[PDB]
Amino acid sequence: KTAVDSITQKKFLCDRTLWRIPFSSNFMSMGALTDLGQNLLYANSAHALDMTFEVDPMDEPTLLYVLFEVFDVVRVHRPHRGVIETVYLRTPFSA
Amino acid sequence: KTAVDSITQKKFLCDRTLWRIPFSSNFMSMGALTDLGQNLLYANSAHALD
Amino acid sequence: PTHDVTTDRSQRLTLRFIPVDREDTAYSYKARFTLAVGDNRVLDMASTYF
Amino acid sequence: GSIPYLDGTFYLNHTFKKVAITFDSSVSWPGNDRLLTPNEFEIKRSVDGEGYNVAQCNMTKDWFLVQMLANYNIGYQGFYIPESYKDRMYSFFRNFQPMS
Amino acid sequence: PQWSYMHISGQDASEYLSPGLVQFARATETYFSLNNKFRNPTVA
Amino acid sequence: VDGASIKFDSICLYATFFPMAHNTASTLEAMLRNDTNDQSFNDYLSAANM
Repeated sequence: KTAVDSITQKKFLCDRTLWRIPFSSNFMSMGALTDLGQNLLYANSAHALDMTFEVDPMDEPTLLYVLFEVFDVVRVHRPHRGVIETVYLRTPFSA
Repeated sequence: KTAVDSITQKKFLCDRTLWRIPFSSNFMSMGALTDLGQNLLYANSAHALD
Repeated sequence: PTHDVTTDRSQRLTLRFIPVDREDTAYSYKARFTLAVGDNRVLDMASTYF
Repeated sequence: GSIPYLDGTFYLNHTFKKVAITFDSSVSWPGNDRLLTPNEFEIKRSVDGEGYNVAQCNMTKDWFLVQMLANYNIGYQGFYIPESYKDRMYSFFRNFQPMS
Repeated sequence: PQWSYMHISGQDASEYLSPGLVQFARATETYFSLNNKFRNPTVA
Repeated sequence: VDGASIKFDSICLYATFFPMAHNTASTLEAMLRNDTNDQSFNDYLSAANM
């Protein structure tokens, strides 16, 4: 009977996971090689990308971990006895 | 800080099971009638096992 | 199956390799082995472990 | 009390050291230097033979490999936890407990 | 261009492999699995 | 700073070979030495970390 007027606070937790933003038109997973990746707009020319993040602060220095998931494929060919040679290809962001 | 020098002991437990030794050449389960069981060496003659 | 699935001759199942040279620095150390796969054998790298 | 011979509740498997098998009292099995010890199955060793222990226990590597092969055909392409539907209540890997 | 050669697109593992290898692979599937050692492109 | 320390004495490399029959193993390795049947793997995560 003597409860006081109150406000509400809402928040959520999400551990052991990464925020994912697929690079597809409808944000669906229809294959590893997404449709936008095969689009001719990005296939021919180059583009400069800048991203701005807005986060709530804390009182200690922190790091922003960003993963540009790409195709990382290695192919190993062994023609003769006791000789092994490989080729690496990571596209985009190739070394 | 005042810990004393010590030795170690290791052991293990395995309940509700039986030690299994298959009678196959590579200890694999490739069928009920194992290959060694069909071998001609044991198919013709007899052997005393201890 | 009885034939062409496994050998019947003498062949080791597991093998142990001893380092041929070991170099140690203050905060790390390097070990080298001469992994020799025998003839008429195939080694799956997933089986190996230090 | 409970009768392990009938209901299959065994609790003394951890009390074996060696098993030697031979036919005609002259030829050993499996032979062909398949195992590290070319004459007998060594279930477990003391601290002396630590060079052949595995899984942070006193159970030797070859015996562990044999048990995994006999139950789930695992070991020729690297050890890993078998599927939950393949290791039932009485399976080996379910009731294996390392302690130190 | 190089995507096919790195198996990023094009035919899957059951095609570019020699038929003898594919024939041998399926026979010994439960003995020595080799399917997990070849890529299979999944293009949307 | 808390005095924890670790020292390595010996290190060995283990590997297990499937006891496949020589004739089948010889054909398998000979057929695997073709450029068309080269093995290939890809990273599961497959990402560049900034």
